[PDB]
Amino acid sequence: KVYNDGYDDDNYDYIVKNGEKWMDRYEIDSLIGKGSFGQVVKAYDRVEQEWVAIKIIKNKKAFLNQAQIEVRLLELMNKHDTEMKYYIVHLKRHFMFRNHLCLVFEMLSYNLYDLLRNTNFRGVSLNLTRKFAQQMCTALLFLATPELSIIHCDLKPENILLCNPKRSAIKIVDFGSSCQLGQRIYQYIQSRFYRSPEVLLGMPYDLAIDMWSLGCILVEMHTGEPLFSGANEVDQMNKIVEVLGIPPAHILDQAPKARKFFEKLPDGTWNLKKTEYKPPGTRKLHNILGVETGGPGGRRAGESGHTVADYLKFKDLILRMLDYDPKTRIQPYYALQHSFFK
Ligand SMILES: O=C(NCCN1CCOCC1)Nc1cccc(-c2ccc3nc(NC(=O)C4CC4)sc3n2)c1
Repeated sequence: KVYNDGYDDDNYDYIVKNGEKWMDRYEIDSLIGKGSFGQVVKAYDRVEQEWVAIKIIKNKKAFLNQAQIEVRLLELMNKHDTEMKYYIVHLKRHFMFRNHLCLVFEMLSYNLYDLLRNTNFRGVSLNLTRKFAQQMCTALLFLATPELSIIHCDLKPENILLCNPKRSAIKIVDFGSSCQLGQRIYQYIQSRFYRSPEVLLGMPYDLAIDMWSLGCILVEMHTGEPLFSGANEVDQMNKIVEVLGIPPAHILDQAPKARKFFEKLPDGTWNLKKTEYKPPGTRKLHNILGVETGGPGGRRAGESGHTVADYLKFKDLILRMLDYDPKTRIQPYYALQHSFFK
């Protein structure tokens, strides 16, 4: 009949009313997001005199504990990044309000998916793409700090926000899927389109999965459409194979889930199972990017910084991010020294 003395709905969510003031401090403006965790509101901090994004976690033990896991990782990252130059969203405070854990973040702007929607999924320039790429690579180098060793585990355009709607600076959000490098506990991880081959194949993984995800993201930012839009894992892996070919044999011989996608022939070589798809490696990135045809769909023909030479540098960096082998896949430090950023 009544939940949390009337403050909650039947689904454990705080009922957000515009104009409330929590603790004589946070003036609640409006709802700016929601999900299974709970809600996100726009609120004015009266003490600090600034807008904030406040994440109100559901009044439910399971979501409360997952939120505290993220708080620990956010506070751990704040100790290593005062001055805030490695592009991770700043958690500035948390408190309990009417049996809800409230996490106070800095107010950011639109996410990179919204931005893509605003271009009607036709992409943004190689110049803006490069700026995002550098910041994201720098951010991955900071996660790679030995004392952190944090896998985000869910990089995608909706989890990268602009700081200011009129600047190109970005921050990474949502460390709810994130963990520190350790023994393998989880196997169904990452959002399908940005899922890495080692995770699809059921194999050991590390911080390299985030670099795979970044490769996929950057091509999407420039094209507008996801690179590998699988409706299921078998479709996902087939779309990777269209572009990058059959994975190397030394990987597939290890893979527990290889037979979900492939068949080991009597001579010990691998090919696809029948489920449609272009032959292996015949949908070349070179043509998806439009290297010699004026970029994706010809729309960058004659734009500054979209020459063939510029496109081959972008292509080369991306193919290093989409290495099937996570041991030889490009790492943050050397991605930053790639010719694409000079
Ligand atoms: O909660 C998030 N995603 C929910 C889905 N996750 C999927 C996997 O893990 C479970 C949760 N992302 C997230 C996490 C922490 C902080 C924020 C955050 C920070 C600032 C911010 N600013 C926003 N919007 C604005 O300022 C204005 C409207 C443009 S949205 C927003 N979100 C987002």
